[PDB]
Amino acid sequence: DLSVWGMYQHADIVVKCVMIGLILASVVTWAIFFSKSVEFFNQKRRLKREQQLLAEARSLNQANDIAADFGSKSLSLHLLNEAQNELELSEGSDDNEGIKERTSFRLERRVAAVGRQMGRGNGYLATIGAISPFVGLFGTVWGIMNSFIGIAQTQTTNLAVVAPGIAEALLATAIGLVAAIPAVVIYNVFARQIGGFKAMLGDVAAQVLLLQSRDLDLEASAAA
Amino acid sequence: MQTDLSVWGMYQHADIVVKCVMIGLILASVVTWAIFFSKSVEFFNQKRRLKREQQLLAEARSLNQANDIAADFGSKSLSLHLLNEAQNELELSEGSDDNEGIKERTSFRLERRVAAVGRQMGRGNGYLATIGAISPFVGLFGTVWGIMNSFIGIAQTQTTNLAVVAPGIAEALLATAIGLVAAIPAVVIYNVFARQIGGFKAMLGDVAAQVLLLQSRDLDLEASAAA
Amino acid sequence: DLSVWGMYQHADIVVKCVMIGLILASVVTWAIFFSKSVEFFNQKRRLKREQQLLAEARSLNQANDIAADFGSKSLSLHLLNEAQNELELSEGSDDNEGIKERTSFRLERRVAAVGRQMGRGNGYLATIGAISPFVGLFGTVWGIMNSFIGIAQTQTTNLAVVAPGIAEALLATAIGLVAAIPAVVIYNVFARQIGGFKAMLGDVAAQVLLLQSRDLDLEASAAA
Amino acid sequence: DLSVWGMYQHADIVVKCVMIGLILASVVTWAIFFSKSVEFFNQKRRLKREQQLLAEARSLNQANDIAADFGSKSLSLHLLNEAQNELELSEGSDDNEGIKERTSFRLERRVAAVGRQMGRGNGYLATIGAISPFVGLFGTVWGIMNSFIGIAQTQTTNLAVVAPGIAEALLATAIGLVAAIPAVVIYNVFARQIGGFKAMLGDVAAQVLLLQSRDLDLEASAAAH
Amino acid sequence: TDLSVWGMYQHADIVVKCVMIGLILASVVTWAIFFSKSVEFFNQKRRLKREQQLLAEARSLNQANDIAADFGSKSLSLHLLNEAQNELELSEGSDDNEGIKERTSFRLERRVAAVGRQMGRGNGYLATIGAISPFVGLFGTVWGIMNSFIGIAQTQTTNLAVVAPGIAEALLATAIGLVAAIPAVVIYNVFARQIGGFKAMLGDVAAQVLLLQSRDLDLEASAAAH
Amino acid sequence: DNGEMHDINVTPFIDVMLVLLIIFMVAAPLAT
Amino acid sequence: NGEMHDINVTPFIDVMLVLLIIFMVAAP
Amino acid sequence: PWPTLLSVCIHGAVVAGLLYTSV
Ligand SMILES: CCCCCCCCCCCCCCCCCC(=O)O[C@@H](COC(=O)CCCCCCCCCCCCCCC)COP(=O)(O)OCCN
Ligand SMILES: CCCCCCCCCCCCCCCCCC(=O)O[C@@H](COC(=O)CCCCCCCCCCCCCCC)COP(=O)(O)OCCN
Repeated sequence: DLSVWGMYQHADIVVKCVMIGLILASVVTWAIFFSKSVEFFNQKRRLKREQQLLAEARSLNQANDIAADFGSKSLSLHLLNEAQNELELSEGSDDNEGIKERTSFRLERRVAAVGRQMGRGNGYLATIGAISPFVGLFGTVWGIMNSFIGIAQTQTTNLAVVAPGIAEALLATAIGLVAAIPAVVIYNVFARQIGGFKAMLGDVAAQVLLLQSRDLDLEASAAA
Repeated sequence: MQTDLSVWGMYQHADIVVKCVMIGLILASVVTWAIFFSKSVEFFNQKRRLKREQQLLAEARSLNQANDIAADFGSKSLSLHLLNEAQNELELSEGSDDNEGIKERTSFRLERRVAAVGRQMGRGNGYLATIGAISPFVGLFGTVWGIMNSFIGIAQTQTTNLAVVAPGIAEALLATAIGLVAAIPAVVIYNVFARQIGGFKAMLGDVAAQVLLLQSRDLDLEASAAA
Repeated sequence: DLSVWGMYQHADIVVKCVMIGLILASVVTWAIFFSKSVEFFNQKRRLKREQQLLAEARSLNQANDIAADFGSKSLSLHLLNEAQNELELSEGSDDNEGIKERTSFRLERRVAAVGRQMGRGNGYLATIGAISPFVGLFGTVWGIMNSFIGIAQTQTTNLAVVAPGIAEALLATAIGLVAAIPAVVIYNVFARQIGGFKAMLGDVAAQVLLLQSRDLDLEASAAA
Repeated sequence: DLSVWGMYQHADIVVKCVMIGLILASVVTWAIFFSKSVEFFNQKRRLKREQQLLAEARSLNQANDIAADFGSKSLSLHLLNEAQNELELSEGSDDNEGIKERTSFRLERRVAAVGRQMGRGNGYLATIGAISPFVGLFGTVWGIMNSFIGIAQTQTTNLAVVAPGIAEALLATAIGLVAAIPAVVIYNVFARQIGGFKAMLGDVAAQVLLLQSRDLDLEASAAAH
Repeated sequence: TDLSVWGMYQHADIVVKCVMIGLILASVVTWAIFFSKSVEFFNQKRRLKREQQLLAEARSLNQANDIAADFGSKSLSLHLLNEAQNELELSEGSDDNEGIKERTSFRLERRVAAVGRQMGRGNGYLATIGAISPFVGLFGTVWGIMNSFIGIAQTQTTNLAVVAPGIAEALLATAIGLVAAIPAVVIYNVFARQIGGFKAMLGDVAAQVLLLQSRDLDLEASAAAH
Repeated sequence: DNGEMHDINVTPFIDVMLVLLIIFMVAAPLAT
Repeated sequence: NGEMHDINVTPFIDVMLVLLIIFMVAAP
Repeated sequence: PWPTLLSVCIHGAVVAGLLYTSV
C-alpha cells in the first residue's frame, strides 16, 4: 500500500491539488528552459557572427554593405537600419548634433526593447522559485491538520496509525523543493545569459553610434 | 477538544491573541484580492488603450501629423496628454530663437510626466509588497503563541497527554496556514504588477520618445528651411 | 499558575531585561510613527497646496510674487529664493547657459538635502526592525538554556518541571516579533512616503528650472 | 553541566571550532568599531568646521584664502587644491567649458575615492551581521545531530540525560546571537553616518564647482570690454 | 550499526546519498573558484595599482604613451591608452575636438564596463550554489523524514528510538547544506565588493586618460588659434 | 547588478522546521 | 540607503531543533 | 513632547490590561 506513488492515490483532494499544481509548475519551468535555451543559443550565436564581421568597418556605408548579408531577423541589421533611417528622415538638416542625439536616443530605445523582449519568461521563473517552497509546505500544513483532526474523529493512542498521514503530508514539501530548485537554477542561468547578451548588443549599438558620429564629423570637416 | 473536531471548531477554541492574528491576516488577504481585481482591470484598460494610440501614431512624420491624429483620442488618453505637454512648450516659447532651449525643456517636461504617470500607475503596489514580506512573520508569531500555549497546558495540567498539548498545536497550524494563504497571493500579484509596471512604463517611454524625436527633427528642419 | 504577566513576574533577570528592552523599543517605534506621520502629512499637504498655486505662473518674477506670502519655512519659497539668488550672484554674466547649469545643479543638491533631512529617525526603525527578532531570540535561548542547566543538576525525568521556563522563554520570541513587525512595516511606509515626497518636490523644483530657463531665453531674444 | 566552561570543554570539536570562530567575529566587530569610530568622528567634526568657514566665501580666490590655514590632511583643502590645479594645468587654454568639465569630473572622482576609503571596514560588518546566525545554526544542527546519535546508541533516555547536549547547542546559538546583534547595530550606525558624511563632502565639492564655474563666467564677461 | 558520520552516510538512502555527494561537489567547486579568482584578482589589483601610481606624473597623453609602452601586452592601462590614441588616429581629418572627446569618453566607459563583465566570470556558480544548496539540503532532510515515517508504518513500531538514526540522516543533510551554502554566499559578497573596488580603480585610471586627452586637445586648439 | 538570486531565503527553513516540530509534537505523545 | 532593515528570525530554527529534541525525549 | 507621551500612554494602557486580567 504505502509508497511514493501509493501515498498520492489516497491523499486529501487539497494536497492532491497542491501536488498536481507543483507538478504543472515543474513542467512549465522545464518547457521555458528548453524553449529559451534554444532562443538564446541562436540569438547569441548570430549576434557574435555579426559583431565579428562588423568589427572591421571604418564607415557607416561600409557597415551597411557588410550587413546586407544578414537576414531580416538580424538585430545588427535592425540597428544599422535605425541609424540609416534617421539620416533618411533628416536629410534637410545641416545640424549634425541633432542627428547624433536623435540616433543615440533611438538606438538606446531599440536596445532596451530587444533586451526587455529577451527577458519574456523570467517573471514566471522568479515567481515559481519564490513561491514553490511555500505552496508545497501549505500542502503539508493542511495534511497535518487532517491527520490531527483524524485523531479527534477516531480516537487513537499509537503513532503507527498516523505515520502514513505524516508521510502523505511531508511529500508535498518534497515536491515543493523539487519544483523550486530547477526554477532558481534556470532563472540564474538566464539572468546571467541576458546580462551578457544585452551587453553584447549594446556593444554593437555603440559601434553604430561611433561609426555614424565619426562620419558626420569627417563629412562636416570636408567643407574646409 | 479532541472529539468530533473540524477546522472551524479549531478556530472556535483558539486563544483570543491567535483569533486576532488570523482575522487580521484574513482581512489583509481580502484587501489583496480587492487590489488585484481593481488594478488588473485598470492595467488592461490602460495598456490596451496605449498600445492602440502608439500603433495609430506610428505613421506620423511631423509633430503636426501627431497632433491631428491624436485629436481623435479621448481626453483621458496619456498619448494626447504627452503631445499637449510638448505643444504647450512651443506655445510658451514663441518669441525665443534658442531651439536647444525648447528641446531640453520639452525633454525635461515629458520625462517628468512619464515618471509621474508611472508613479501614479503603481498606487497600490506598496501594500502588496508589505503583505508579501510581513505576513509570513505575522503567521509565525501566531505559531509561537500556539506552541507557548501548549507548554502552558502541560504546566497547568502537570501531564503530557496529547489532549493537553493539542489546543496549542491546533492553533499553531491555523496561524501557519492563514500566514501562507495571505503570503502566497501577495507575492504572486506583486510580481505580476511589477512586470506590468515595467512593461507599461517602457511603452509610455517609447511614446514620449516618439514625441521628442518628432519635435527635435521638426525644429531642426524648420531652422534649416529658415537658413 | 501562569499568565502573560505572571510569566514576566517569575522570569530570569536576563529575560526581564530582554522583555523590558523590547517594550521600550516598541514605545520608540510608535513614538517615531506618531511624530513623523504628522510631520509628513503636514509637509505633503502644504507642498501640494503650494504647487497648485505656482502652476499658474508664467515667469520667475510672477512665481516669486505668488510665493511671497508662503511661510518662512516653505520648501517652494526656499527653492524659488535659491534660483533668484543664483541670478543675483551672477549679474555680470553674459553667459545664460552657465546660469542654467549652476541653478540646475544647486536645486538638485537642495531637493536631495530636504529628502535626506526628512529621513532623520529612520535609522532607529531599521535597527529596531532588524535586531528585535535576535534580541527576543537571545531571551529564549538563554531562558531555555538556564532551565536545562537546572535539570542537568536535579536529574528529574518529567517535562512538567521545565515547561513553565519553556513557556516563559517562548514568550520572549512573541514579544520580539511584536517589537519587530510594526518597525519593519513603518520603515517601509516612510521609505516609500519619502520617495513620493522627494518626487513631488522634484516636480516643484522642475517648474522653477523651467520658468528660469524660459525667462533667460525670452530675455536673450528680446535683447537681440 | 554546571557552567559555560563545562559546555566549552565538553563540546564536539566542530561545535567548539564554531564557537571560537564566532568569538573571533565578535572581537573583530568591536575592533572595527573602536578603530574606525574615533577617526571617523574626527573627520566628521573637522569637515563640518571647514564647511561653516567656507560658506562665507564668494570667489574661488577667497575660498583659497579661507582654506590655506587648514591642516594638510583636510579634505576641503584637498578639493580646493584639486580645483585650483586644473587652472594651473590649463593656463594656455582660451576654453572655459573644458576647464569646468575637467574640474567637475576630477572632483567627482576625488569625492568618490574618499567615499570608498571612509566605508572601508563595512564588508566585515555586513557579512558578520548577516552570516553569524547561519554559522550558529550549523553549530546547533551539529550538536543536535550528536544528541540523536546519543539516543540511537544508548536506547534508554530522559530529558536530563540529553540536557548537556542541548545546553551546548543553545550556548553555540547564544554566542551566534552575541556576534550578530552588535554587528547589525554597528553596521547601521556607520551606514547612516557614512551617508551623512558623503553628502556633506558632496556639498563642499558642489560649492567648489559653483565658485569656479561662476568665477570663470564673470572673468569671461569682464574680458569682453 | 555504525553511527559515525561515515557509517551514517553508508546507511543512508540513495536519494540522500546523491544529495550529500552533490553538495560536497558544490563545495569543491566553491573553493576551486575562490582560489582561482583570488590569485587573479590579487595579481590584477597589484598590477593596476602600480600602473596608476606610475602614470600619475604624466603631464600629457604623449608622456602617458611613453610611460605605458614598457607595460606588458595584457596591461589594462596600456589597453585604455590604446583605445584613446586609436580614436585620434581614426579621426585625424575631424576638426570637432568635442566629438573626439565624446567618442573617446564613450569608448573608455564601455571598455571599463567590459573589463568589469569579464572579471565577473564564474560568479553565477557562487550565487546559484549559495541560493540552492540550503534548499537542496532541506530536500535531503524531508526525504529522510519521509523514509523514517514510512519505516514506522511498514514495521508497525511504537518505540520512538527506532527513528533516531533516520533523523540523524536528516540533520546531516541539513549540516552539509549549510557547509556548502555559507562559504558560497560569503565569497559571492566578497567578490562582488572586490569587483566594485576594481571597476572604481580602473575608472580612476580611465578618467586620467580622458583628462590628459581633453586637456591636450584644448591646449593644441588655443595654440593653433593664436 | 543583473538580478541573480544569490542569498539564503531564511523563511522556507523556518516554516519547514515549524512543521517538523509540530509532527513530533503530535507523534511523541503517541509513542511508548 | 544601505542600512540593514529586514527581519531575520533564523535563530528560531535552532530553537525549534531544541524543542524537537525535548519532545522526542519526553515521550510518555 | 506629544508623540512620546501618546506612545507610552497606549502601551501603559495595554500593560494595565495584563495587570487587570492576571488579577
Ligand atoms: C506580532 C505581529 C502582529 C502585531 C504587530 C504588527 C501589526 C501590523 C502593523 C501595521 C502598521 C501600519 C501603520 C500604518 C501605515 C499606513 C500608511 C499608509 O498610508 O498606507 C501604507 C499602505 O498600507 C500598509 O502598508 C498597511 C500594512 C498593514 C499590515 C497588516 C498585517 C496584519 C496584522 C494582523 C495583526 C493585527 C490584528 C488586529 C485585529 C483585526 C503605505 O502606502 P503604500 O503606497 O505602500 O500603499 C497605499 C495603498 N494602500
Ligand atoms: C559551515 C560554515 C563554516 C564557516 C564558513 C565561513 C566563510 C568562509 C569563506 C571566507 C572567505 C574569506 C575571504 C577574505 C577576503 C579578503 C579581501 C580583502 O583583502 O580584505 C577586504 C576586507 O575583508 C572582507 O571584506 C572580508 C569579509 C568577511 C569574511 C570573514 C567573515 C565570514 C563569517 C564569519 C567567519 C567565522 C565563523 C566560522 C567558523 C568556522 C578589504 O576590502 P575589499 O574592498 O577587498 O572588500 C570589501 C570591504 N572593503
